[PDB]
Amino acid sequence: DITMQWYQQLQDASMQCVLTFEGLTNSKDSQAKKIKMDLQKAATIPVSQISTIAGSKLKEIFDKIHSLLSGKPVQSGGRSVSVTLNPQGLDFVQYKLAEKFVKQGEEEVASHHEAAFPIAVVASGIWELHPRVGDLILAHLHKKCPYSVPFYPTFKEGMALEDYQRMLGYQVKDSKVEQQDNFLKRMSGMIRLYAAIIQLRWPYGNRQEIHPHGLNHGWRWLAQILNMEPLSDVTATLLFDFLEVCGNALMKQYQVQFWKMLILIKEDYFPRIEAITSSGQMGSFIRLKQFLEKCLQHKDIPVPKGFLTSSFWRS
Amino acid sequence: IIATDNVLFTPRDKLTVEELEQFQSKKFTLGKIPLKPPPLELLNV
Ligand SMILES: [Cl-]
Repeated sequence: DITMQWYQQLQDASMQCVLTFEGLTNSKDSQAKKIKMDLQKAATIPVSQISTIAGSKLKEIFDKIHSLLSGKPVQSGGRSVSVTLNPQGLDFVQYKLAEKFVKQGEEEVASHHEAAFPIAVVASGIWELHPRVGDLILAHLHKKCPYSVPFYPTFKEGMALEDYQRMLGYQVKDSKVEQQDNFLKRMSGMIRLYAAIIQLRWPYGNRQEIHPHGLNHGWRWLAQILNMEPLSDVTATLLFDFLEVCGNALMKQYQVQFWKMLILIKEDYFPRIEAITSSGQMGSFIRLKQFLEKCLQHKDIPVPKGFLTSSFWRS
Repeated sequence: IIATDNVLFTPRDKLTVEELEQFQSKKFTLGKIPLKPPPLELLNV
C-alpha cells in the first residue's frame, strides 16, 4: 500500500508532465514540428552513444546532456540547439531523456547485459544533478516494467484484455502482442539497468550529498518480491539477473543480513517455485539455482561481468 | 519532486520490534523479511 501510493505519485506526476508541455507535441505548424523533433533529437542521441569503451568518451556524453538540459547550447545534426525561453522544451526534454534511458535498458541491455553500467552511471549523475529527470526515469521504468516497483499486475475484470496485457508490460501492435521470450528479455534488461543505477555513482563533480536512488531500494525490492508468491517464469528470471548485477554491492553494504536473505530463498523460496512452475518452464529456476550454489559455497557473489574498472576511467 | 525515502541503514530506534527480531535471528522467516534496510549494529552477526 505504501509502495503503490508512491508508485501512483510518480505515475500521476509523469501524467502532469504530459500535459505541462501540451501543444508542443500537438501542433501542425512547420516550426512547431521542427522544434519538437530537434529537441527530441538533440536529447536522445547522447544516450544512444553510451555504448562506450572509455570513460573519456562517456564524460563527453554526460556533459552534452548536462549542457542541453541546464540551458546551455549543444551540437545536434547540422545546427546547434538551445532551450532558453522554451519552458515547454525544458519539461519536454526531461521526459524524452528519461524515456530514452529506459528504452536503452529495453532494447540494448536486454540483448547485451554489459551495457547496463555505462548507462547507469550516466543516468545516476543526471538524476543527482536534476532530481526531476530521475522521477521521470522512475515513472517510465515503473509503467514499462511494473515488476521493478515491484508489483505484479492483477487480473482485471471490466477492462479489455489488450489494456491488461499493456499493464503487464507486453509490447502490443495494433493487431497483436509480442511473444514471451522477447518480453522477458525486455524486462530483464530493464531491471539490470535499475540494479546498476542503485549501486553506481558518477565519480566526477564532487557531490556532497547521498546517492539519488540509493542501494537501499535494492534491499526492499528483494524483500518485497520474496514476501509474495512467485510467478512461474518471470520471478525466477528477474530475481537471478538482479542478484547477479547488484548482489556484490548488497553483500558489502549488508554483510550478514544479505546472507540470511540468501540462505532463505535457497531453503524456503526455491520450494515455493517448484510447485508453481511446470516442467516446461524450469529453465529460469535452474539458472537461479546454479547461480546461488556457487555463491553460497564461495561465500562471495562475483562482480557483474562488464563492471567499470580503473582502466576504463583512464581510457 | 515526489516524496522518496533514501536511508542506507535504518536506525535501530524508530524500527518496529518485528523487524528488529527478524534482523537479530540467525535465520529469517519466509514472508516477513523487513522492507526497511537493516541497522548498523547487526551487520556483524
Ligand atoms: Cl518507498
